[PDB]
Amino acid sequence: HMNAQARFSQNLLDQGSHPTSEKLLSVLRPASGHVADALGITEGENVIHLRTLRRVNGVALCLIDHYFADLTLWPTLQRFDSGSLHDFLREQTGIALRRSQTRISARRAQAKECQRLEIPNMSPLLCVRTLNHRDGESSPAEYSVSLTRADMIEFTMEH
Amino acid sequence: HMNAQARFSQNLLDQGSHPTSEKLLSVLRPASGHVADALGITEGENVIHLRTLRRVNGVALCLIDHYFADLTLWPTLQRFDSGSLHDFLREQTGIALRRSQTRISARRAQAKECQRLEIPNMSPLLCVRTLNHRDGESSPAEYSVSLTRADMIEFTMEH
Ligand SMILES: OC[C@@]1(O)OC[C@@H](O)[C@@H](O)[C@@H]1O
Repeated sequence: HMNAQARFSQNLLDQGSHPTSEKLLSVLRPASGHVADALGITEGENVIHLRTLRRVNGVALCLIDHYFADLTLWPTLQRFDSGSLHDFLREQTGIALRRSQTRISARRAQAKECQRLEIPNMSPLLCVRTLNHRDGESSPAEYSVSLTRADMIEFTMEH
Repeated sequence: HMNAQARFSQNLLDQGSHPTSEKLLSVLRPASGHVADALGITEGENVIHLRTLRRVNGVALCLIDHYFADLTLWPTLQRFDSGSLHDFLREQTGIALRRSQTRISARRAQAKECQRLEIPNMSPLLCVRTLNHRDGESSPAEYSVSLTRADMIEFTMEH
């Protein structure tokens, strides 16, 4: 057994659709070049953007930006409030998202990140970026960018 | 497809060390409390410790400490020089280690971490800690702790 070196342990596969998560924003907005590339779409074309935040005992720990290319999902995703985003989508539409690719990196918090995660400038973040496809195939339905306070959470994975 | 946030990408599920990794040390040594817990052995009993490092043009990128419980691997492991340590072990003994658990954290380098990875105080590191098993058994075979400069490497995983 490996002991935990951070206060909280989070399963990597569960982290993007956590059940204590709260929606902070749900808007239609033009796709940045980086969002457009992940989704396989055109820069500046509208995407659904939801931002969610989870706290533990008040303390913001994980902020996630979720981008979907399928605007048919808008009347559904705008009604998400709190809880597991993917569970919400699945009950509403029967669409079950599964992960295709994950990227994990660490960087110093800059700018709007410090503000939204409520942390001092340059505090380390773990950044987990995932492409999810419908239980089906290989056109990503969701690109999510999660930023977690590295001083509070360690990710775990069982194989 | 996702852009890369770092100069180099390493597969999170790749076992052992990079094909250009060099051995820094192979020794028998008493297990520390963390190492003994991971390997499910008594603190203080000997383990084989190998340390490897990947550099690019002299710049240290990825340091891994690998700790094996089976001392009978010593004739093999003391002979490792460079390359993929898991490929070397497999070529020499037939043992192909498989992962049971992974923990990923991030932290700011200090003291001996800054010395070994040749980086400034507080430089962000990704720390990846894994337990690996010979096909089947309760006893893990190997506990490894990777420390990688987060300004130079991002991890990827295909699902
Ligand atoms: O970042 C906000 C804060 O409340 O988070 C928990 C602790 O790290 C406190 O130092 C810190 O001010």
